[PDB]
Amino acid sequence: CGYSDRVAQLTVGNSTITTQEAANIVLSYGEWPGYCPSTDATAVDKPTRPDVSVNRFYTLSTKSWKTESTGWYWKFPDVLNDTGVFGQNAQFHYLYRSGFCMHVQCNASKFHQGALLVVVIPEFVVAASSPATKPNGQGLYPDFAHTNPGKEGQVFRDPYVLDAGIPLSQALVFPHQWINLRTNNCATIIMPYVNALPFDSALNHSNFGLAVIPISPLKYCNGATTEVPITLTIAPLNSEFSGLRQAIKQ
Amino acid sequence: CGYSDRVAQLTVGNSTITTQEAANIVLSYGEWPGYCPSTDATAVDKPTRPDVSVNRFYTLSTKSWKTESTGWYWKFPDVLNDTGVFGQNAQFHYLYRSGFCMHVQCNASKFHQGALLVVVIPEFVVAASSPATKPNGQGLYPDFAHTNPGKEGQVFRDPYVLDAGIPLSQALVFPHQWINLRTNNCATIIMPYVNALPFDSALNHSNFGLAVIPISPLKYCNGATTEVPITLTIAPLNSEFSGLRQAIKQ
Amino acid sequence: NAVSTLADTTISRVTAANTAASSHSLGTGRVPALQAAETGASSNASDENLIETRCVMNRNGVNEASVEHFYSRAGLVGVVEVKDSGTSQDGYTVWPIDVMGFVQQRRKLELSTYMRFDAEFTFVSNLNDSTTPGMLLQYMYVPPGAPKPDGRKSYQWQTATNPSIFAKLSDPPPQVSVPFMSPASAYQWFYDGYPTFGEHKQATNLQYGQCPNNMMGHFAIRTVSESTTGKNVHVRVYMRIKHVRAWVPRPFRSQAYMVKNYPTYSQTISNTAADRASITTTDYEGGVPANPF
Amino acid sequence: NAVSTLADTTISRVTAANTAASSHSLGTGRVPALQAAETGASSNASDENLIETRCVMNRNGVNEASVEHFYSRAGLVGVVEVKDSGTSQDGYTVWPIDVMGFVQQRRKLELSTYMRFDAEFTFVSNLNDSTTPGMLLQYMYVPPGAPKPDGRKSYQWQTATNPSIFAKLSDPPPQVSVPFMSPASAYQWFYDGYPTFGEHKQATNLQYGQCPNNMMGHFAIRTVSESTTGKNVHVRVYMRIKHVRAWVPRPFRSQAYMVKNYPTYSQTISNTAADRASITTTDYEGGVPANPF
Amino acid sequence: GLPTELKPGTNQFLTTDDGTSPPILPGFEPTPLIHIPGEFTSLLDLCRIETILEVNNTTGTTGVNRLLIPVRAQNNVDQLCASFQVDPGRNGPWQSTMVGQICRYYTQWSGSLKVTFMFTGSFMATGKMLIAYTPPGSAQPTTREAAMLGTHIVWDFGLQSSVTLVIPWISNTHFRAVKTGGVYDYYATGIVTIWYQTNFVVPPDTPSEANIIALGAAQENFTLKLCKDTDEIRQTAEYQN
Amino acid sequence: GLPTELKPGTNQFLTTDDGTSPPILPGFEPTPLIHIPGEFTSLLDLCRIETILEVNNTTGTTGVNRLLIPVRAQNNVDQLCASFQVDPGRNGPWQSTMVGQICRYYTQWSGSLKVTFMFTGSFMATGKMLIAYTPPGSAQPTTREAAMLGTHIVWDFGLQSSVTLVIPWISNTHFRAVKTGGVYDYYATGIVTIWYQTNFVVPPDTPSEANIIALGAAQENFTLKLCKDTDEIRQTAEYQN
Amino acid sequence: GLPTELKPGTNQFLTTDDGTSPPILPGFEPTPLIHIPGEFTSLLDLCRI
Amino acid sequence: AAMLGTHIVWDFGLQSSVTLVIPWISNTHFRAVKTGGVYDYYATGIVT
Amino acid sequence: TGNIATEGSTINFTNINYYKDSYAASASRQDFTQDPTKFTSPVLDAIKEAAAPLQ
Amino acid sequence: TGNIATEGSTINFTNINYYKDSYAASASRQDFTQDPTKFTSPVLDAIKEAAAPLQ
Ligand SMILES: CCCCCCCCCCCCCCCCCC(=O)O
Ligand SMILES: CCCCCCCCCCCCCCCCCC(=O)O
Ligand SMILES: CCCCCCCCCCCCCC(=O)O
Ligand SMILES: CCCCCCCCCCCCCC(=O)O
Repeated sequence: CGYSDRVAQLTVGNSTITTQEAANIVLSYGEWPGYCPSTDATAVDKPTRPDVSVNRFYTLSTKSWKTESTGWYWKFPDVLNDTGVFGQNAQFHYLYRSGFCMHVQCNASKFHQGALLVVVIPEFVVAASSPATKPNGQGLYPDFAHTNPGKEGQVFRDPYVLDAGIPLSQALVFPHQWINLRTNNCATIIMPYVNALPFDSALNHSNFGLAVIPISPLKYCNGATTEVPITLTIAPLNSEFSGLRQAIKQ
Repeated sequence: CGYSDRVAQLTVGNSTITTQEAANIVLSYGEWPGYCPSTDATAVDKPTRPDVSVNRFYTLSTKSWKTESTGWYWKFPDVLNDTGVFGQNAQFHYLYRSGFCMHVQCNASKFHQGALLVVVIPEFVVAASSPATKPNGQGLYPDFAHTNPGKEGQVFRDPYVLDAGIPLSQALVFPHQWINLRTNNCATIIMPYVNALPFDSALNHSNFGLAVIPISPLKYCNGATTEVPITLTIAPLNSEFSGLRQAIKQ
Repeated sequence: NAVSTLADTTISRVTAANTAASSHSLGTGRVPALQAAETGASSNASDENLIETRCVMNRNGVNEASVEHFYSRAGLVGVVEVKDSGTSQDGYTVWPIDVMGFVQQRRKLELSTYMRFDAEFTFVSNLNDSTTPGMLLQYMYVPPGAPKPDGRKSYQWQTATNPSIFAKLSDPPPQVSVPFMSPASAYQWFYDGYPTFGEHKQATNLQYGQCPNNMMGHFAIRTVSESTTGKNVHVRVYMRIKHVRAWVPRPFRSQAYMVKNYPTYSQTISNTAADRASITTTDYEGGVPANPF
Repeated sequence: NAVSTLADTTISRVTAANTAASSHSLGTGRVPALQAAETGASSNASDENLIETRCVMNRNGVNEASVEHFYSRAGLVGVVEVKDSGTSQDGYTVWPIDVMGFVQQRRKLELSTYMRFDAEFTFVSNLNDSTTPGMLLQYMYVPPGAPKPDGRKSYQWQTATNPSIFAKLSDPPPQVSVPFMSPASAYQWFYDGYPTFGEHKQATNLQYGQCPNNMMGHFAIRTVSESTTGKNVHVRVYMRIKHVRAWVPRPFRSQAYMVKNYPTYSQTISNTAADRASITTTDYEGGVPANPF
Repeated sequence: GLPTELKPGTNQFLTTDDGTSPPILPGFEPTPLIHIPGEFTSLLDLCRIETILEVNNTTGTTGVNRLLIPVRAQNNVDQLCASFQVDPGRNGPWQSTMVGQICRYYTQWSGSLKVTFMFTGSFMATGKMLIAYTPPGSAQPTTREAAMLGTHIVWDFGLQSSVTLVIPWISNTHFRAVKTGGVYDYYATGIVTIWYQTNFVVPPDTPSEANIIALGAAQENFTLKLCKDTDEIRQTAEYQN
Repeated sequence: GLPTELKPGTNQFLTTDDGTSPPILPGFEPTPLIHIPGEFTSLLDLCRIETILEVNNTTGTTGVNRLLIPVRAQNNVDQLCASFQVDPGRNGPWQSTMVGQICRYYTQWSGSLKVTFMFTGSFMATGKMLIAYTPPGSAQPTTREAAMLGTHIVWDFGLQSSVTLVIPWISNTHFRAVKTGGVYDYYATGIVTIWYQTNFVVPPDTPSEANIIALGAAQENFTLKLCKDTDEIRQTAEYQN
Repeated sequence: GLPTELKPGTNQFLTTDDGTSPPILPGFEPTPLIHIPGEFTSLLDLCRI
Repeated sequence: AAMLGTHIVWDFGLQSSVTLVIPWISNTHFRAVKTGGVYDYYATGIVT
Repeated sequence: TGNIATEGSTINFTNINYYKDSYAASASRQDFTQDPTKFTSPVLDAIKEAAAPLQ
Repeated sequence: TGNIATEGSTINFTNINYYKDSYAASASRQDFTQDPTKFTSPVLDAIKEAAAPLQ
């Protein structure tokens, strides 16, 4: 063809996401999610692959976008670590690995405007800003709420530095996609398992951060619908759990 | 077959040991005792091989196992250096070499319990424990009775450190076998000649220490036979003596 | 043979992409300029399609923008002070091996998330007056869980197994090759998680972000002496990464760092770009326009 | 030729044993789990038979758990003090060559009963203030029965046949290769017997356990001077075993050593394992159980 | 072989010397390397990523607002919308781009740069913008008629929200120095000004002010030279965290 | 050849440098090597030997008693018989094993471990024991129902007095650090608990209390890395015997 | 190879010594050489003017 | 709660329609048309 | 074809490892790789230059 | 197949003896041997894994 079709259908497990304004799908680092090969595998326990049970689209969080909204982030797999069969497999097992299919849905009329950058940041170490007054302010280490927001996600306090002391302008280095209410209304990022280790604990370690930041603020004329939601839908892909024991929640 | 038979018969010289609970025979370092080859031989005197006269089972020491017994050890060939034709060949000659077939016999009823570790320790240098009070206590060097117990053997004072400052737990590194009164009633260790020199003085140097240590103490209910003996039977194999002179006893 | 092998060892010149000659394109349907940043892909448009270009056979070399070349340069990673005077007469110091201590090296390495490299460590050692007398020093690498020395003369300096380096301050700086030492398959400057299970409900969440896959033990450094020398020794440790593979590029840090092992920034946000008077103001005088058209 | 020989000199990677994929085994007759420790043999049971394993093509290297690698590391075996001040103005010392003096090296070597190795000896020499002036020193190896020097300037330092090493403290440490020197076919850290015939009825049985097959002479060390220098010199001797064969493994020593040439332990028996409150007590917090099932 | 003579450079430690050093751990085999996605081997790969230019780097503007070029319906034709110089080294809008930050690790650079402009008005908003690039000789064009004489693209807003102004490599030298200002204005690359070709037209009940997001990168012919330490980060002294 | 220049690392003495030194005795031929039984060339051979675990490493217990797990007829089902962590480095029952002592000479370890349990009750004594291994996430199971969800073996006492619990290598990393505690609890291997599957049943006139002897070793896939000096022995100072 | 002995002339700096020195910039590729008229390679060419 | 069952996210655009295929997830090969009472054994499900 | 900035090749006795461990070797900088697409064009539907990207 | 932790082999001028005595040579660590049986299974009757050891 040589052009990305506007209309697109994403079907994983017993869930289907249809979008009529898909601006193409990003495949992070041009690599598809796959099961750990024999050569990379270190751990001798046979790994359970629940397939359709865990590999399906989960619609976890919807957020209201406002003119002064600063942005939201989630941590994968932390966001899903307590939802559905995935959550149970993740609590019951030690080692964990999967890629995911992100899909951020934000529609507005042809008379609204604004741009959301949706970016997947591998190893998103949330920083804590210390007030200039004291060199070691108590808020030098971010509390558990900020590092692991869970399903509800967390509001950025300083989205300019992506709450990590790195410029948002250069965040486009990570797998990203824009939602221009002018052109599109969804952002899809397929991400393979990215980690130095072949399997990691779902609970202790977060492979990726999912950040939705409004660059161009949402603006509209009096009379349009003020409530414009942003919905995060995530589908784990090629999930593999190992090291079965007593279910542990975080 | 792929399994060790329970019932076993050991015939060396004019002596035969029959056992109906043999837990297999240990061949130390997977090497059989053999005569010194021409290449390893340093000493030009033709070596006497008395064969059946010296190579036969000698039943030297029987010990009464009690609930608080701490263990016994012997030194080979010191244990046999005064018994039978072997003893005479060992006194009359300077150089000496042979492997041996250990066989520790300990039967008890199906209503007694306990475990003896029987282990052959090459170069078993008996230590002397010095009391904390004085740094150089007179008992810093073990007297001749402890280093060379002879036929009667010597009681361990600290079997936990095998009276040598090395943990008994790791003694299983040496050729060993257990006597579980549950399973078996004999322990056989065939040991080849292990020394840096091809021939050594039987009297001055002890190639191996024979240690029987009760790990699990002997326990039984009122009414069972309290007297449970442990008998050491040793058969030198491929004995070779050289350098004939006046008989010297130790 | 292996002779032909030595001949082809000089770094060869890889050139940059050439430009092809292009003419005008007055047609509908073909629109190289129009892109869609929303898709997440960078513009695919070339110079030849936007303007009329000439043929340029570009001979500029690209061999130096490599992760090998970028990082294969020794930088200061630690300053160990072996105090042996005044209140501090220990005459030994145990320095935790970390490369996140100094901005210039930290910021370079944090371009990547994961890196697998061998390093070369050089010890430039001297006194307060920059003098290097005939003074013997022991540099002992103490891997994680090896006992750390508690005194100038302790048993830990026997080094039956710990690798140590004896050198005089007088000698040229000691240097050694160190392998890729890490349980994980690569190092990891950013670890988004906790090393232990728990609920992490501490008024000070220190444990967050600290992967021991990176912590590679200590270097213990002493003056091999019997008593206080009454002289402090500065040991500048220089690390030159080599055999370098890097994964997942990240934004270069903008904010000034505050602590060693934690990305943390002052609540005063320094802008990435130095500001100017107005959005239509440029600092360039240029020349005198011929028709003021 | 000998070129191909140099190509294959880099230590090659030997991998560890791979795991094969396994499924469930619901049959009688086949019992991999059941063993008999009484036989004296270690369990033959593999992971694949006890649990369902996946295929793992293990690429972990085993080349470093070798008796070559374990022991080919220089460790402190002696400290010779060449006293030339105060009461001790000899300006020479004769040090009996023994490697059983310092725990870290002793304990490693006593893993074996017999060992045959060449060694490399390094002499790190310096003053009390860790300073290395231009001070000339003579290290003379005195084989067993060679006359030992009785004075700073005696005839024994002519070294017509004794190997000696002249070096300044100023120079990098002297090093030499030493062969396997022993009447016996291997060295022997444990000798269970007496070196002489007799009845051994002494209130102090010193002779027990002392094989002269190990005693390899002395090193005599002097400052090549005419008179008292008024300075003491410390000579740390470092031995790196090489070309190493070892026989009959032994338990690693648990108890602290007391004297040099005799296994002897305090009547206070330090337990091999650090004790804990109860047999059902483990020090691990773990995480918050999801169903407290 | 045995007769040797030491030349100058002995006992020195050049930090950028590529040499061998004795290994500290005989027979050490490192952890097996597993496959990790997103390996990069070159920093010119990193330069060809579009990242946001901080064109609104003004006294007042703060945070994410600095990344937006404001646009609106004009009462007067041919007013200047924004303007920025296109030398990555220079303190200015290029500092916020990965290309601008990698350039400051090198002394000299060459090849075409690439600015992508994404418009983020409502679907109903239409307009045309003349994005002109002026080669080094001239000042920032005072009128649109001055600018149109340089390399320019007229950009029409429609379904495709983005356009790309390739800044061609027009240099006397094969490589420009990253350092600029003073005698180093010899390597000034030029200015890029955005003019209104027509007005920003909206229907009733539509916002009449929107934003353009500029994304800077480098083309395939882009090259760097002479690795040097960056200006962009500072700790207090040699002894700090 | 003759023109040389000395690089950093000259005049240094790295203890673990594998080099040549001049020989002190020209033409010396060592004693001929005779054949000695029990040559070992690898320390992984030494790790695959079963040696006794000091599971009863408690305040009170002394000497050989520390090597015995006591068992007895229980009035109550599903009580915890014993429990130990399975990381060889950790101060605890593994210190008494050859594998545990060789691990402390290395920084990192990998591969399956192996615990063999030999029962030493009377022939007439019968019983079943659930020996469960819990992977790193969880605490020591408080009930048998918690433990059964991990890798376990039910062991029946009979003519074969021993059983083997292979502890499978379930690690995120290819190698665990031997050092544990603090942030190094990241490499915690897990806990092994022994529960009564049924009771320890004896007839009249038989002892109702016996012992289990645990023997720890390593499997064929076991590997070590990064030789370091051990913690396990200490003299007072650098100048001692 | 390993056994070496330094001869006179060591640690000296002869200005007209033609030798190698370690390069300060790994992997540096200089600007391409363009054709410039009036290259001279010899000073005897300059003497014949 | 609902997202954990067979679902379709439907975006309004030029195509005004979408199709939720209700898959046949039954224990039995055939459900009875009659429902309510013990016949709630053959309840097909809810669509929200 | 080197960085000599003049005609000449000479003889190249360089990149020699003098130790049994291969990680002791000089920086491995013989090979240069430039694959930018995994970061610049990670989309599934490859877009031709000419064609308008969304249709 | 070395410990370099990246693609590369280079040239290996190592393991050279410069003295007439061969015991002057560098540590002989080219060869690795793993024969554990002489210590782990020294029994005469080899026992198969499957079979119950004593019968
Ligand atoms: C005696 C001196 C020998 C040299 C030994 C050097 C050992 C260095 C270990 C490897 C260094 C790279 C890892 C650095 C990671 C630390 C970063 C951090 O987590 O803060
Ligand atoms: C001038 C210096 C030359 C070096 C000569 C070194 C000679 C060393 C002899 C070989 C050392 C190994 C044997 C050690 C045995 C001693 C142990 C003991 O019995 O206490
Ligand atoms: C000490 C001998 C080293 C030999 C190294 C190879 C030299 C080959 C001669 C040609 C120069 C290399 C470049 C070329 O092939 O033109
Ligand atoms: C001074 C000349 C030394 C020559 C050493 C041999 C080098 C052979 C070239 C190939 C590199 C070795 C490893 C391999 O065979 O791939």
